Amino acid sequence: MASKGNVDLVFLFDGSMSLQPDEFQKILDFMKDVMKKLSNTSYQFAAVQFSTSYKTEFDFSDYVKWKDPDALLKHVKHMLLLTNTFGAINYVATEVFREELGARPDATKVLIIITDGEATDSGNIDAAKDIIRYIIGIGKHFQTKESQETLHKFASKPASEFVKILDTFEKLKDLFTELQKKIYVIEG
Repeated sequence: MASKGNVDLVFLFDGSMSLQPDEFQKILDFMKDVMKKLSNTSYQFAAVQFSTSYKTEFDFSDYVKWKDPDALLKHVKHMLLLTNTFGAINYVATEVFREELGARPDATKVLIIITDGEATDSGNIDAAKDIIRYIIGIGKHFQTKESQETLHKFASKPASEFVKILDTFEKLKDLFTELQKKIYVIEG
């Protein structure tokens, strides 16, 4: 079912050159908020910073072990490169979503992509077709309709649900609240 309690939430969060320190700190804050509020074993979190490259900040096992976002995020070094969303999605799909790294099979396979930038790679994401690509398009490069439309290709379906155009990092708090409202029903 959807509301099976168990959730593997991968934050595939962008730290491209496009993001500036404060903005990126708000990206951190957002993840940190979810993690704080949902500090329980039901919700396993992982976070992959990405740009040109993908960078596992921490995995499900790490979360399970430490259960503190501030600790878990200590690894964050802002990369400031391109935005290889597709390669990072494939990486996540194959490498991050593993039992050995703490991905319980019965967990809801949630991949929350946080990006202000279009997918500079645009290779494939078939590897992740079954994984829930939730995507937050910050209205910097997703200000443009043409750019927004790309999100709906990356995202899981219905894209209407899974894509959130987010005019500014400022609204991460509002978005967070909305996501909590929904995710509450998944936790039950």
